Amino acid sequence: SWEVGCGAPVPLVKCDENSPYRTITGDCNNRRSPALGAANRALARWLPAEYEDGLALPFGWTQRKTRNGFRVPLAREVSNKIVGYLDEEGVLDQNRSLLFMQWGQIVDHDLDFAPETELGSNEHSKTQCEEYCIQGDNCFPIMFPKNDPKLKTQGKCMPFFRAGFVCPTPPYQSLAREQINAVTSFLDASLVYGSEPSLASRLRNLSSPLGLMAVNQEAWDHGLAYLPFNNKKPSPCEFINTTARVPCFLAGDFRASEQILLATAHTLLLREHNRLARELKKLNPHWNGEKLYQEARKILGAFIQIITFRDYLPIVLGSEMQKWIPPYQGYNNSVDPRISNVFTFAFRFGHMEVPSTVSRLDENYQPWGPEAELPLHTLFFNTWRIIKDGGIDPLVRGLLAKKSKLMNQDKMVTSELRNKLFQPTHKIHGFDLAAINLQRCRDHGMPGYNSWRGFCGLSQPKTLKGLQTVLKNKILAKKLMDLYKTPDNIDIWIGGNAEPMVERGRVGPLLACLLGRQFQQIRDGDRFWWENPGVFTEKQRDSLQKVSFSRLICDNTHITKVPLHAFQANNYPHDFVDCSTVDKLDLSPWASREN
Ligand code: HEM
Ligand SMILES: *[C@@H]1O[C@H](CO)[C@@H](O[C@@H]2O[C@H](CO)[C@@H](O[C@H]3O[C@H](CO)[C@@H](O)[C@H](O)[C@@H]3O)[C@H](O)[C@H]2NC(C)=O)[C@H](O)[C@H]1NC(C)=O
Ligand SMILES: *[C@@H]1O[C@H](CO)[C@@H](O[C@@H]2O[C@H](CO)[C@@H](O[C@H]3O[C@H](CO)[C@@H](O)[C@H](O)[C@@H]3O)[C@H](O)[C@H]2NC(C)=O)[C@H](O)[C@H]1NC(C)=O
Ligand SMILES: *[C@@H]1O[C@H](CO)[C@@H](O[C@@H]2O[C@H](CO)[C@@H](O)[C@H](O)[C@H]2NC(C)=O)[C@H](O)[C@H]1NC(C)=O
Ligand SMILES: *[C@@H]1O[C@H](CO)[C@@H](O[C@H]2O[C@H](CO)[C@@H](O)[C@H](O)[C@H]2NC(C)=O)[C@H](O)[C@H]1NC(C)=O
Ligand SMILES: [Ca+2]
Repeated sequence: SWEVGCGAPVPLVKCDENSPYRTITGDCNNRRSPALGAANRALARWLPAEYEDGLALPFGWTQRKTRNGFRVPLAREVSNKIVGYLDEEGVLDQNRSLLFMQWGQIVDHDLDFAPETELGSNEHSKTQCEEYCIQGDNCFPIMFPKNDPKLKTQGKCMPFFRAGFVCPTPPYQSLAREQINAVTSFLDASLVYGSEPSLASRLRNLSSPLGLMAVNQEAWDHGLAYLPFNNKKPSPCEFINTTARVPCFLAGDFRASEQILLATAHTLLLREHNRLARELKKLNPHWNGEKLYQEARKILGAFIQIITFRDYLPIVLGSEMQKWIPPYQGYNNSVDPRISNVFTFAFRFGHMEVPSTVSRLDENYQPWGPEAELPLHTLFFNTWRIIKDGGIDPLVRGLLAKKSKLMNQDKMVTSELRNKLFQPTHKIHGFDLAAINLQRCRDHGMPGYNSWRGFCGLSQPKTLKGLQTVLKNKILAKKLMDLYKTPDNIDIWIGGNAEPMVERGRVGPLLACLLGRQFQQIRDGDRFWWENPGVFTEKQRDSLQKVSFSRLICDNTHITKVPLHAFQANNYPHDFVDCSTVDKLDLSPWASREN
C-alpha cells in the first residue's frame, strides 16, 4: 500500500473501520493506507514531472531555455492556429445529446480539482500580474502573439496563476513540485456533499432531523428547491448583471455556478438527495438525522457511479472500453485509487464538446420565449437566468433535446470558450480556455505527447510523415510541426485531442488509454464501490440497477416526457415517452425492521 511521507493537509482524522459510510474527506477508504484517495493530497504521478529546471519552473518560463532543443510555442498562438474556428455550422454531434457533454463535467468535478495558488485577498500582485504582465513567482501570464486581435483590444497578456502544491502556498519545497487535488478521488458525489467537514456541515439542514440539505429560502421553482446562495460578497454572479443582483449558488463543489447548465445539474442532485431522505423517513420513521443523511448520500453516490460506468463510459471509450475496464472482479486493496496529474488534462477533451449556444424549450419542447437561444458566454456565472427567467425545466429540456458539439480536427474549441471565457476573479469576458489548458499543462510539469504514447504502448512518430499517419491528417500535422518542431514537444492536451476517434467512441487511442486506466483504478480501488459485496444488499443492488437519468428528471422536475436513453441524440416527440412509463426506484429494500 501507500498513504504519505511529507503530508500536511487536513488534520486529525481517526477512523472507525466498522463504519458503513464513506468519510467526507476520502480518508480511511483503504484500511492499510488511510490517506489514499483523500482530498487535499498530491495528484499522483504516473510519470516523473518534467520542468524546465527539473523541479518547479514550467517550460517556457525562461526565454532562452529550450525543451529538447526548441522553444515551446506560446499557448495563445497554438490556440489561434490550431484550436480556433469561425463557422459553427455542421459542428454538432448527430448521436450525442447535450447531456453527454454535461455529465462529463459532473464526473470530472467529482474527481479532481487543482485550485490556483490563492495567496491573499490582500495582495497587490493580483493586479501586478493583471495590469503589467510581469512574470514572477506565481504569475505566469499568457502573452499575446503579434497580430492577435486581443492585443489591440485587451492588453498584452491574459492573467494566469500557477496551481497550488503540497507543502506550501507561499515559497517552495524540496523534491519536485506536486499539485494538490482539493477533492476526493473516489466517484462519490463529493460535488454534492463537499470534500471538507467545514463545508459538508454548512450544506446540511441541521435544524430539522430529516437528514436534508439546506435549500434556498429566497426563491423556489414551482414549489421545488434551488441551491442556497453563497456568502462571499465579491460575488461574480452579481457582477455579470448588477441590476438583477443574484448571487452564485453554494454547493459541495466551488465551481457549481461556472455555467448555467452545470448549476442546473447540481440542482437536480440536491433535489434527489432531499427526495430520497423524505421517502426514507417514510419507510423508517425511527431513523435519526445522521442516518437519513448518510443513507440518501450512499444512494446518490451509487447512482452517479451507475450512470457513469453503465451509460457514460461506453459511449466515450467506444470499443476500447473492455480493453481497459474489465468486468468487475471485486475490491482490490492493492490498487492506487488516486487521480493522476495527467488525467486532469485528458478529461479536458470535454472542452471540445461544448457548443456555442444554450436553449430553453417550453412544455412542448418549442422555443421558450423570444430570446430562447443564447450564446454560451452570457451564461458563465449566470444564476439570474435561472431565478428570474423560468426555473430549471426549460434548461433541462434543452439538455435532452439539443446535441453536444462533435470534436472535429478543423473545428476544436468554440469561440465562446476560446475568446469570451469569464474568470471569477477578473472582470472581462475575454479569456481563452484552450490557451489556459495549454499553460496549465506546462504549469503541472507534464511529459510530452510521445512519453504518453510510449506509456500506452502506442507508436511514437518522430517525423512530419509519421505524425500525419497517426493523426490521419496532413494539414493539422503540418501546423503542429511548424509550431512545435518535434512531436516530443507536443503538449499532451492538444496532442491527445488531435487524434481521430476510436470506433463508437468520442476520444482517440491515447486518451482512451489514459481515461480507461484511471477509471479502472477508481472503481477497483474503491472499498465502497456499489458492487462490492457487503456495501449494499443484493436486494438493494437489484434495485440499484433500474436507475436512469431520465427517471431522475421525472422525480425532480415538472417535465413529464423524457427520452429513454438520454445520452444519445433524441428527436421530439418520437423518442420521448411518458414519465409514468419509466422504471422507478424501488426503495423497499432499505426498509429496516427491529426483528
Ligand atoms: C465554462 C466551462 C465548461 C462548459 C461551458 C467546461 C466544460 C467541461 C467538460 C464538458 C468537461 C469533461 C467532459 C470538462 C472537464 C474539465 N474542465 Fe472545464 N469547463 C469550463 C471551464 C473550466 C475552467 C475555467 C477550468 C480551469 C482551467 C484551468 O486550468 O485554470 C476547467 C477545468 C476542467 C478540468 C480540470 C479540473 C481540475 O482538475 O482542476 C476538467 C477535467 N474547466 N470541462
Ligand atoms: C447512437 O448511439 C447508440 C449507443 O451509443 C447506438 O446503439 C447502441 O448499439 C449497441 C450495439 O452496438 C447496443 O448495445 C447493447 O446491446 C444489447 C441489447 O440487447 C445489450 O444487452 C448489451 O449490453 C449492449 O450494451 C444498443 O442497442 C445501443 N445503445 C443505446 C444507448 O441505444 C446507436 O446505433 C447510435 N445511433 C446511430 C445511428 O449511430
Ligand atoms: C439583468 O437582469 C434583468 C432582470 O432582473 C434583465 O431584465 C429583465 O429581462 C427582460 C428585459 O429585457 C424583462 O422581460 C420582459 O418582461 C415582460 C414579459 O414577461 C415584458 O413586459 C417586458 O417587456 C420585458 O421585456 C424582465 O422583466 C426584466 N426585468 C427587469 C426587472 O427589468 C436584464 O435584461 C439583465 N441585463 C443584462 C445585461 O443581462
Ligand atoms: C430545513 O428543513 C425544514 C423542514 O424539515 C424546513 O422547514 C419548512 O420550510 C417550508 C418552506 O419554508 C415550510 O413548509 C415550513 O415552514 C417548514 N416545515 C416544517 C415542518 O418546519 C426548513 O426551511 C429547512 N431549512 C433550510 C435552510 O433548508
Ligand atoms: C490487484 O491489483 C494489483 C495491482 O495492479 C494486481 O497485481 C498484479 O499485477 C501487478 C501489475 O500491476 C503486479 O504486482 C503483479 O503482476 C500482480 N500482483 C498480484 C497480486 O498477483 C492484482 O492482480 C490485483 N489483484 C487481484 C487478485 O486481481
Ligand atoms: Ca469524489
